[PDB]
Amino acid sequence: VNSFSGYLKLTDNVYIKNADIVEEAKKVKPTVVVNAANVYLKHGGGVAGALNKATNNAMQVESDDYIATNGPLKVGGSCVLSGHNLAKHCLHVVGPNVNKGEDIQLLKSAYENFNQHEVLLAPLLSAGIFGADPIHSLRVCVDTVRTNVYLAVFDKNLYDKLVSSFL
Ligand SMILES: CC(C)(O)[C@@H]1[C@H]2CCCC[C@H]2CN1c1ncnc2[nH]ccc12
Repeated sequence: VNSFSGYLKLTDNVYIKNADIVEEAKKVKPTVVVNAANVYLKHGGGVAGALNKATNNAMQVESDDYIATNGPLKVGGSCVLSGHNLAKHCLHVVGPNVNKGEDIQLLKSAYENFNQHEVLLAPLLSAGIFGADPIHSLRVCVDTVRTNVYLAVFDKNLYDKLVSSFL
């Protein structure tokens, strides 16, 4: 039993809700919140900018030190950093950006990072400003993640389309 509330069950391990991941995180304080990051951990907009803003820029300050020490992430890769006031940990995951010419097959590699965590609150990777089809992202998520994932879909119209089209 966990404290996630109001989710629709899609599969044995995947759940979905029309909600802002930032608001879900503030309320639940999950062990892991996933950020839809880029390789530079530059949290400008979308999920990343919204999470970072909610931490009063502490996520960005921590991230800049991470990059100065370790260099950029790989597309498809991840790192675990603090969740600040929103969660115990933030798993920063980089899905491919099709606007940058990055390979969509890397979306599966990105979701594989979720399997290192028993329970996660997450957005659909590569959706929104990353330019990929959110329906496809949900399919890859369901077919790749085996741990328990709670997906927050910020756009209500998109949520309804995802549920109604889900096979
Ligand atoms: C596709 C996805 C991941 O569901 C959505 C999608 C909704 C409309 C705009 C573009 C995307 C933003 N993203 C978010 N998801 C959850 N929480 C969020 N907080 C702020 C942004 C945000």
